Amino acid sequence: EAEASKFVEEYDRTSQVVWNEYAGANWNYNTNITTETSKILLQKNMQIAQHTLKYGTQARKFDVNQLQNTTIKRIIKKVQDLERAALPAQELEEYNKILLDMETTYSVATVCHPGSCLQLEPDLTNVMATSRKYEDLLWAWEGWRDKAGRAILQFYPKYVELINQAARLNGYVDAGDSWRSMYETPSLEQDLERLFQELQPLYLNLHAYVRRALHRHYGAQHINLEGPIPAHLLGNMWAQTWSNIYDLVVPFPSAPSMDTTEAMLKQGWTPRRMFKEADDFFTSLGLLPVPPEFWQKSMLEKPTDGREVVCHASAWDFYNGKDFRIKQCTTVNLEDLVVAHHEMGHIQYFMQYKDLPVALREGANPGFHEAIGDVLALSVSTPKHLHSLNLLSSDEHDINFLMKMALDKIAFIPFSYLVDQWRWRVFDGSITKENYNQEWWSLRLKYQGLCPPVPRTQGDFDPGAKFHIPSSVPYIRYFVSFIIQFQFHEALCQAAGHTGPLHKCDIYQSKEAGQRLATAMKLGFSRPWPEAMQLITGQPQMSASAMLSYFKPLLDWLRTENELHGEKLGW
Ligand SMILES: *[C@@H]1O[C@H](CO[C@@H]2O[C@@H](C)[C@@H](O)[C@@H](O)[C@@H]2O)[C@@H](O[C@@H]2O[C@H](CO)[C@@H](O[C@@H]3O[C@H](CO)[C@@H](O)[C@H](O)[C@@H]3O)[C@H](O)[C@H]2NC(C)=O)[C@H](O)[C@H]1NC(C)=O
Ligand SMILES: C[C@H](N[C@H](C(=O)O)[C@@H]1CCCN1C(=O)c1ccc(N)cc1)C(=O)N1CCC[C@H]1C(=O)O
Ligand SMILES: *[C@@H]1O[C@H](CO)[C@@H](O)[C@H](O)[C@H]1NC(C)=O
Ligand SMILES: [Cl-]
Ligand SMILES: [Cl-]
Ligand SMILES: [Zn+2]
Repeated sequence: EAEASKFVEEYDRTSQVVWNEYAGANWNYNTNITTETSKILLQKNMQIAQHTLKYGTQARKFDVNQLQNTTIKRIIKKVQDLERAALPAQELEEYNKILLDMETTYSVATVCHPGSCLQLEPDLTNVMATSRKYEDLLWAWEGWRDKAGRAILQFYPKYVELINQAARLNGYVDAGDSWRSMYETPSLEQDLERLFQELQPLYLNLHAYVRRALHRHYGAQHINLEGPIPAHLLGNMWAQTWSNIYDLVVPFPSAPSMDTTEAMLKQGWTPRRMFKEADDFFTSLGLLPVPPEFWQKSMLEKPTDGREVVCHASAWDFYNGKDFRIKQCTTVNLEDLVVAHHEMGHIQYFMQYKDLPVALREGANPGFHEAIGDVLALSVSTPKHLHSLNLLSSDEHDINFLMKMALDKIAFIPFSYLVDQWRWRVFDGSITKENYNQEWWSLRLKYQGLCPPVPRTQGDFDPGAKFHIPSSVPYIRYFVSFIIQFQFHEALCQAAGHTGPLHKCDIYQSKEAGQRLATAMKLGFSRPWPEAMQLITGQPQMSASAMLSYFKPLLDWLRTENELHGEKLGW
């Protein structure tokens, strides 16, 4: 038992050093993709793998059955998983090279007129957000898939084989089993199934109403009122959030809405301003400010020196309890303001659990890490708070704001659900490289009710064109996040003494809400996630009832509206 204590202590001190070095090299590559940063990264990969092997080998000689202290038990059990460092050295090197090649391919892909070349951020993002011409949206949508997704296909089978091989060498049946294990919830699949089924009323009614509005704008010949919606018309490259087509679907055009983009730009907002407001919200709650070093080291806008960066927004823990950063190619708009909050939530979790042993430095489950920033950003998005930031100035405005929120939060529920339904079946072998793309579109249809605007061909690998796929980042966390963040907003709003509809709550400055969040985050991964759930919400389960309560007046409005139009929900 004393041997077990000393071992975790040695694991902890040596992990800080090694993960700090790795984090450094990974940072330098992400913020400066060059031959040399690649090389140093791949080298630090071998270094952290040697550490993992050394300590993971030692960890496995402990019979944790026979260990009394439950924290030591749990750390040791976690270190017995070597992840990719279980692979023989040749496969390990090939695996790391595959990952690097996939990320790089995604992050440097461009789509060119025969003409100039557009990058995903900001050019193609802005095309999907703002264009209202079917054929220009199609060009951006198809081009991105031709350039990024097809180019990832040559790597993916070998990725799958190596990640699964690592999984099995750690005791899992395949990589998807390994990922699901991180929730420590054996009823996960069924729990999330029932959660998704509870949001079906709202999603199908939202889907039908947006479909009708698309029919009105793009014409009856391009929208089948009883079919799936074409995937390039929702204002976003993956149709994962639909809030960029608010203009087409406004419930009450009579209550005109403020152009928040123009307002930000006109009022001189910058990426730094955006992050300072998120920092403000957190300290308003009496949560932690980000350190001075955060502001000197983060990369908050896309470099202008022609350097290739990984633009995709991400939060960075350097594992030393002091160095925390964000790397985002921030655009000045409300969409990225929300992303800035998102990322700031991941910084706040890193700062909150910085005194735990590094093995327990994660969220209660990955969903909790994604949820923190979003919970704040729900209050940021209210008319009350946007008014205060000078970005906005009735029942009508109310239903409009709920519509604006539903286009982001409700629409992403089936997307966030489907991504790992597909990858779990890739990992378990029931989808092969012969039908990657066809099974992806069957789930796109089945869960989101979307169809590809152009028939896909052999050689297409559309999943490759979404960041988390080449980057090998689990996605079910986002589904868990979207459910639980409403539970957290509901409990925080109650802690804050809010009364009346949940959607009017704004927890800004609430020290009561902050303390609930802080005590949960301070747990890191030290206990099963139900305890952190119970600390925030007073009960231990995930539940869609808070999200349903938030959207209830919109659900009533959508049913009245869709009923009077005779919509046939579904496809
Ligand atoms: C099981 O073991 C855990 C972990 O033990 C800690 O790490 C081991 C590897 C050894 O190095 C131990 O010496 C070491 O304590 C025990 O958890 C620890 O318990 C103490 C309370 O005794 C916690 O200390 C607190 O720290 C806060 C904030 O810094 C102070 O304000 C408090 O007033 C208090 O002193 C410590 O956080 C906690 N550590 C973790 C990471 O959980 C655990 O108590 C033990 N269980 C049994 C069965 O005794
Ligand atoms: C832009 C956002 N970016 C991700 C993210 O912040 O989740 C980035 C990349 C992968 C994970 N991530 C991190 O920064 C991270 C760092 C440490 C963690 N412990 C957890 C995450 C995102 O993809 N998102 C946000 C919501 C939807 C999803 C998406 O855009 O597809
Ligand atoms: C970018 O990478 C090169 C190659 O490793 C390095 O020499 C240089 O200092 C880095 N420059 C920037 C912009 O950080
Ligand atoms: Cl797609
Ligand atoms: Cl996950
Ligand atoms: Zn996140």
